[PDB]
Amino acid sequence: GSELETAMETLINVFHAHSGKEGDKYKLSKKELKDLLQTELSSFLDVQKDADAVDKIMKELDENGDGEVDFQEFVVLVAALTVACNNFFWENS
Amino acid sequence: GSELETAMETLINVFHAHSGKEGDKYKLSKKELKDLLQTELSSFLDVQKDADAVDKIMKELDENGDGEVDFQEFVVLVAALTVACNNFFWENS
Amino acid sequence: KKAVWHKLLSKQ
Amino acid sequence: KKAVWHKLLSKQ
Ligand SMILES: [Ca+2]
Ligand SMILES: [Ca+2]
Ligand SMILES: [Ca+2]
Ligand SMILES: [Ca+2]
Repeated sequence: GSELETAMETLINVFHAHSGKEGDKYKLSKKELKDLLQTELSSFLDVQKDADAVDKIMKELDENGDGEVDFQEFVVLVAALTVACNNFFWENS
Repeated sequence: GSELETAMETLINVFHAHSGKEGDKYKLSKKELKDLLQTELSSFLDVQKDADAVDKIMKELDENGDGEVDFQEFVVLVAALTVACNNFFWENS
Repeated sequence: KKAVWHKLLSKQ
Repeated sequence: KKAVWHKLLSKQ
């Protein structure tokens, strides 16, 4: 299929587009990170309604002590909750 | 944007489609893993021309000692080389 | 990482 | 992981 070819195109075009809305051309900040997820990955990744999730994940996801998140750190932890949460589905209701 | 919404759709539809071509409905094997990457992520992820890369990565990527790779293990290591290799680009020539 | 991972999924 | 990572990128 040609699905994966488009997958990479979607991830990076949106990554650098909003990541440089007010911060740096290609570096994320706590404020850029939470807006990018509430934008298209709604109900999948949470950050606005769960405040504990934002400070605990973002501050520790910058495991290097960078109040800014790199693209590599964002894809690993955010993609983990992406497929993991989907598996539980409503079946966990 | 609606790019990320499609991104997840592309990754999973192709993940489970070829992953169950000859192995199990949703588990990867060394043979399913190398065919899935040479299929659409050509020139991005390598496995066929680089034999050392297949046995060393696949056997150690199954860090749990499972000659089969789970979806979570495949997205983390394969996506690393995906954005990493792109950054070097031809500029490393 | 794994220890805190339980908190997010458990607390969610 | 990081130690072997250099081998793949170095050997590539
Ligand atoms: Ca920025
Ligand atoms: Ca960082
Ligand atoms: Ca299978
Ligand atoms: Ca495995």
